[PDB]
Amino acid sequence: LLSGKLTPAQSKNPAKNELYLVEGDSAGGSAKQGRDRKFQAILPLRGKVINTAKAKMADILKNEEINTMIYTIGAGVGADFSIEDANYDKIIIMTDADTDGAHIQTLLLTFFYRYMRPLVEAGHVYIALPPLYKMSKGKGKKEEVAYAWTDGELEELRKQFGKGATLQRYKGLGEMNADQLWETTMNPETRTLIRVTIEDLARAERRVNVLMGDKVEPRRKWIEDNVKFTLEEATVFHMSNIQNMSLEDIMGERFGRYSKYIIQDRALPDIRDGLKPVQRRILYSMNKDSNTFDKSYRKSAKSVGNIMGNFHPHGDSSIYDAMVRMSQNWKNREILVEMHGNNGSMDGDPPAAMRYTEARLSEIAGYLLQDIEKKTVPFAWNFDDTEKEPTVLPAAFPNLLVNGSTGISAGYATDIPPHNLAEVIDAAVYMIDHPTAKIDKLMEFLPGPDFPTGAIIQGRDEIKKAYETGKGRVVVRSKTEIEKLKGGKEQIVITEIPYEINKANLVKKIDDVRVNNKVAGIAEVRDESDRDGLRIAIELKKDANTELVLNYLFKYTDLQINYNFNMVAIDNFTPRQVGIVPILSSYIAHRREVILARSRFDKEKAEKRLHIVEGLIRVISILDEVIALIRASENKADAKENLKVSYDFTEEQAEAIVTLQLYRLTNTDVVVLQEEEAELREKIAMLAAIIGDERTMYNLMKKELREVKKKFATPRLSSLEDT
Amino acid sequence: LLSGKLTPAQSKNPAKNELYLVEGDSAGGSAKQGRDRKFQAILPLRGKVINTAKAKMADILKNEEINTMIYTIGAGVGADFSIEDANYDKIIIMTDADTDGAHIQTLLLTFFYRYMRPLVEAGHVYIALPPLYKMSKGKGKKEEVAYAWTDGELEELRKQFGKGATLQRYKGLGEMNADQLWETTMNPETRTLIRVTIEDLARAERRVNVLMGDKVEPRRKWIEDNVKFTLEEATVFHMSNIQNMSLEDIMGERFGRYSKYIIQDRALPDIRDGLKPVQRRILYSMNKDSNTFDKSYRKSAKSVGNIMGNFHPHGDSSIYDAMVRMSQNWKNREILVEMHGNNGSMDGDPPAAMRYTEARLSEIAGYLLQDIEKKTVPFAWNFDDTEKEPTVLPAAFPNLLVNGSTGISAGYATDIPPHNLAEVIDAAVYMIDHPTAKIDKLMEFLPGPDFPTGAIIQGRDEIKKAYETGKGRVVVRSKTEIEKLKGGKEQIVITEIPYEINKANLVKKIDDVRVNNKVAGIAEVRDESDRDGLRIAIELKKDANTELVLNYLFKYTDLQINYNFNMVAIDNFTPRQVGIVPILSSYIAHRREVILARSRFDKEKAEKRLHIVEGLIRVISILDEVIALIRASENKADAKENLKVSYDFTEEQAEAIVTLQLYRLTNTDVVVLQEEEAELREKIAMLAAIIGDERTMYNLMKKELREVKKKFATPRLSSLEDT
DNA sequence: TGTGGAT
DNA sequence: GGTTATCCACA
DNA sequence: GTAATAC
DNA sequence: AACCGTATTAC
Ligand SMILES: Nc1nc(-n2cc(C(=O)O)c(=O)c3cc(F)c(N4CC(O)C4)c(Cl)c32)c(F)cc1F
Ligand SMILES: Nc1nc(-n2cc(C(=O)O)c(=O)c3cc(F)c(N4CC(O)C4)c(Cl)c32)c(F)cc1F
Ligand SMILES: [Cl-]
Ligand SMILES: [Cl-]
Ligand SMILES: [K+]
Ligand SMILES: [K+]
Ligand SMILES: [K+]
Ligand SMILES: [K+]
Ligand SMILES: [K+]
Ligand SMILES: [K+]
Ligand SMILES: [K+]
Ligand SMILES: [K+]
Ligand SMILES: [Mg+2]
Ligand SMILES: [Mg+2]
Ligand SMILES: [Mg+2]
Ligand SMILES: [Mg+2]
Repeated sequence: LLSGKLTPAQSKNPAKNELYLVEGDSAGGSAKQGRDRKFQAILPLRGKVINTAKAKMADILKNEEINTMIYTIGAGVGADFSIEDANYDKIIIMTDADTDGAHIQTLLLTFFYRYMRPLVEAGHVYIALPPLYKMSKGKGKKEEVAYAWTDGELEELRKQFGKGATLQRYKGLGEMNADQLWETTMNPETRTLIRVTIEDLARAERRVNVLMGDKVEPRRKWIEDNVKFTLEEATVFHMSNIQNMSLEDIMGERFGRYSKYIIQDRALPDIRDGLKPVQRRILYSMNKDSNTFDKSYRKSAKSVGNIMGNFHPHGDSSIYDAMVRMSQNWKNREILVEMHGNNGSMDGDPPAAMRYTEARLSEIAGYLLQDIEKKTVPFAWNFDDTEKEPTVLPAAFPNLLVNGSTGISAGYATDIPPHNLAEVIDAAVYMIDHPTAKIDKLMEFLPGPDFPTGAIIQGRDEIKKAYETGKGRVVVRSKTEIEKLKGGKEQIVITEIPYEINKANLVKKIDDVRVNNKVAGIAEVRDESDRDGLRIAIELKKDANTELVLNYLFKYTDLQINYNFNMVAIDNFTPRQVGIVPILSSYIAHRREVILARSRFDKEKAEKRLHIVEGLIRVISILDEVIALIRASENKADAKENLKVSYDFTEEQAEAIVTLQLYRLTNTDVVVLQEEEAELREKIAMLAAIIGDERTMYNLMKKELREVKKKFATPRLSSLEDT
Repeated sequence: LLSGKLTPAQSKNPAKNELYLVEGDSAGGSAKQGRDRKFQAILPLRGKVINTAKAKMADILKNEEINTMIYTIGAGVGADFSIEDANYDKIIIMTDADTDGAHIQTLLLTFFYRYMRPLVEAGHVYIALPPLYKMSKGKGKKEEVAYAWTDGELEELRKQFGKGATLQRYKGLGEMNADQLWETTMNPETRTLIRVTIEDLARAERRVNVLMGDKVEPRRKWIEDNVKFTLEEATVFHMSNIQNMSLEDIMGERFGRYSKYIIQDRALPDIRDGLKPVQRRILYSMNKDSNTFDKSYRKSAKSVGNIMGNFHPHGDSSIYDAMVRMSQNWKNREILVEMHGNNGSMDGDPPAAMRYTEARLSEIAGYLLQDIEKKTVPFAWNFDDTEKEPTVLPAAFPNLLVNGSTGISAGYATDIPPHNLAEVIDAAVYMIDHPTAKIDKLMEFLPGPDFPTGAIIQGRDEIKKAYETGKGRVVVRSKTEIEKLKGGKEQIVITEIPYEINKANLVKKIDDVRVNNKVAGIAEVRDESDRDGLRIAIELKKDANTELVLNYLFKYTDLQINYNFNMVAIDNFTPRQVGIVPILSSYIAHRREVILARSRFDKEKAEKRLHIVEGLIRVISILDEVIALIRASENKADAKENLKVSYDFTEEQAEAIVTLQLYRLTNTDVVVLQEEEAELREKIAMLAAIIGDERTMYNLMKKELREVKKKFATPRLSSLEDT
């Protein structure tokens, strides 16, 4: 039992019986509770189903998921498939109406297309369509509720019953009671299915192969040609009852949805702040709840739950793991999260679960969020429109290069290594002064990656290649040294190992060399590392060739590796392969937007204030007259009107005056107000200049970047060699 | 298979090596990272370890946990045990410094006492002792590393720089980095151990048996005699270095701590609101965050995380399960939580995890929390003194009987069944009017339990026994009926089953009767239930004695069971076996406290306001003088002083006047103020009367209880017979 | 054997 | 997301 | 055969 | 709390 368990129908009836294939055991539960057991069976699917186009045939029939699905249908597969031996008249695929749901449908259809074709062409495979929306009228036991799949139906409901009704946007099947699920999706009389058909065998074949086959480039090409990254889509105005659709159209619509989503909004970083959406949300949410470096740590489970509740509609598993990674300093050059407890190690042993650990933002993460409160960055509504979230962070340092990013999307992947903050900033500052700067010059400031794990990087020519094209291959090699021993014996001591390499497996792989005697002369392998340093010790036998051994180990173990740059990121909504120049130029452009926006915000504040202060200065000279005036008025409105009519204060000033507390009349110091007036006028001038002159703005940009480097700069860790 | 895995020391050295036995794999991780691997081994323990006194040797060595612990020490067990074959000189037990930690230590010591005695008396078992406190990582720029085990040591640390920098209270090992853990508790040079010794074999034997043996009554007696339920404790001035302690004293100190905690603060309900701490926290936290019945549902994971982060220092597993239970209407007579999604069923299939579901408080749960904002109920500080939490809820209905409670503590257990709200309130109302009311009379209003699952309760005489003494045994029997069929055949149709019985297992157990043919004449068993009703059908064969079958099924399946009342609850911090009379009288006494407290609160508001209004009325008559006065003052303080000195306003009035907005000086309408003054005086009179006359107060109490009954009353579900 | 808050 | 253990009391 | 967000 | 599967890309 690696596969979900079948809950059968009460009877045997191939004419009528239906097999529901449900996304996840939990919804499988609800389905089992909500069904009509006389003729409806339930088989839950455990997450993502094997790609039957990519994988072998051997392996496909080692997949318990598949075998229990074959068995259950009771008609074998492929070669011998007999439709008259089927146990159900209908196979209904029921997933969340979200992207990952779309992906599962895709994966299943390419199973049935490739191994149970007669079933598909006989019109016996369907997609169940859960509702997207629920409208609720009153409260308590006077609730009242209806459902809607399109935006047009939803608009029709706003009349039907409105005048204070509210709306739930379903994010999955997991938010539905079994009776809700029956009424909308499982009841023959009221459900809405789509019947999958094959209109053209040729077009369907080609369509399945391009989207699901092991060849990446056709699929990428397809994505570039079909998905509009820049735009929105509009949902299929579903027809109540059955609706036919071609396998071709389904596969295209579904895979398109999924591709786009996991490109834009999962696996690939934004070119400006170098964050994936999950990471952005972790930081924003934590920041918003004041979980910052200067304040107490806060239980990880709390942070995670708020992230999941307010921003990120996905498993806690994913969120926590991401948050953990941001805290591991052997993975990030500048950690964005501090976390008390067991957050793993280089040995790759599992971190404590969120119930154990506690966490806060690091100091430098502060700087990613700097000036977010000042309308510096575009915000969007979250999934249930309760709350706005940033689409990108201000990013007062260029985090994409500094911490890098690895990911795997559809049609694209990324591997950007980390860099030294100070070097990166030196580069950015040069580029601010020299927009057309080329790679050779930039590489005087930014010579290459700087891994948190240190070690030796070799391959100047390929570093340059990578910085030009986004791709290159470099060599990363462990830092070693020899120690003499009693007996006329040596030992090799490793003190730094290559990025992304699991220490405990490295040590094991090395000891396999000894055990199998692949190279002569290894006495014993011992991991001697501790909380104060990395130290692997390879004790050699008496007079064995130290250099023969060390060379063998570099060659045939991960004591030395190749790192491959594949620098891909999201620029204007679309994925893009990019070198240093696009990266740095995008960052600069972004900081420009931030600073301008910041300065417009701060200037409006100072303006509004100065206008008040100008009025208060006047008031003082006529204080008694103003009191008499207010006293002689009828009410708040009347008083303001008289202040305007009689002394030409503005509405804004009049409001300020009239809302002053009585005790203010004691303090009547004009010069302190005049000093404030002065400093405001100065402040507005500085800010106006920035808005009004690109050079002034860019000089500020550079000033701030240097302040950051000054504060956070650290020595390089990885040494660079040329060959 | 099932037990934690040993991470060994680099070398073999029985003279020096140490085996750390660690509470949980996660802390096992930290320990493994923090240790000095040359001589320190690590074996994690997975939660609670088998009680080697209660369970009998055989099952004890089918316990993988124990076998891998025997194996690891390498000296066999029992009478074989050879100390010179041990692999370590020291066996160090390292748990959280919390109650469940204490419990683990207990369980382990009774293993080593009973099966490895020479090891204990050779002074080779130890307890690890992690710190309770830390003087802030958020204390400027850190450089603080300051830890403390007692309150006295903590007071000594308060004389460190930053004159008011902060304190972390460690709740477990999970909040410590591996280097923190080394420095405080694993490093020979700086750790503080307790060395376990046997000072008196006889006293130790007796002490272990009473606390750990299968006999409950000696243990209860021990608890009654030793645990001070109404007191605080005080820790040992621990000695830097080793400190010796007798097995006897350790077992007593540790088990005492655990017993007390799981009696008062885990498994047993409070007699007034009928809640366990976890349940109270769920409701308080959810209410505080406005997650109420009239507002939209909110992701379960979010709720849980906030509960865990602010109030309840225990696993999410426990919290969520408790929250789920509060939503299942076949477990609670009046559900306190509404939950969208798969929250289980009577078939006992597993609920969806908190990442799937969403939830809010039910309408009636509102009434448990009613007037919490009004200082009606004692609050305590939470574990990290950031926030106060209620020790009991106001409880505007008598939830203990209405929903009941089942639990298992140490020395005590509880089983209180649910009751019909209307009946319960009728009883309470009678008792308000008739304090000395006896059971016979009360049972005219409250005749017995009312299970949410319905069915038939038999045994009036035992119900009465239970209502007098707190114990009784009743019979709960499924609701059945016969249906005639075609071939001169009958079938038994069950429509309601007994409380706490899993339907799907019942159906299975019944079908096993058929399959094994234990009794003749069963044709087929069919669960025909659906989301609209429960319906099991037992089709009988032609001429089989349907009464012989039905009787066999009542006897030998859970189609009929015995329910045992064991009504135990917490009254003045101590556990107490109680009938209806203590229960109802405690509730009434509680509502009295609430209403008095409520009325004192509301009256203080009205008082403070009336005093303000009296002052404002005066001001108007002397408005010009008051302005001149303020104008002639120096500052806010000075103005108030002059208002007091010159016009005998109070501080409270003076503050109000001086903080008025200028536009208030328009108004000279005394009438509207006078009407408010009038209403306030009236309101205070009503409230004063309640505080000042028991009768008035109790009539209110009764009024409110009737309002509640009127609103929430539901027909009885369980029918009552006498057997 | 199995209830429900705990590890 | 299911599977697998223990504690505790009481029939 | 492995990285990291997802189911 | 560990153990167990999958998708997606590029060496
Ligand atoms: N039943 C279902 N489980 C999963 N699922 C979720 C995991 C997670 O949230 O981190 C996970 O780590 C995980 C590991 C597994 F090994 C795994 N396996 C299927 C078993 O046969 C092995 C599955 Cl399935 C896993 C799912 F995403 C959806 C499910 F319905
Ligand atoms: N490794 C550890 N696990 C647990 N633990 C925790 C559970 C929970 O928080 O809900 C749980 O449901 C659970 C079930 C188990 F079956 C179980 N088993 C021990 C295995 O051999 C089977 C264990 Cl251990 C369990 C622990 F509380 C502490 C741990 F270190
Ligand atoms: Cl087609
Ligand atoms: Cl002793
Ligand atoms: K068949
Ligand atoms: K850590
Ligand atoms: K190599
Ligand atoms: K003011
Ligand atoms: K539900
Ligand atoms: K029975
Ligand atoms: K005012
Ligand atoms: K007026
Ligand atoms: Mg989903
Ligand atoms: Mg996982
Ligand atoms: Mg603990
Ligand atoms: Mg569990």
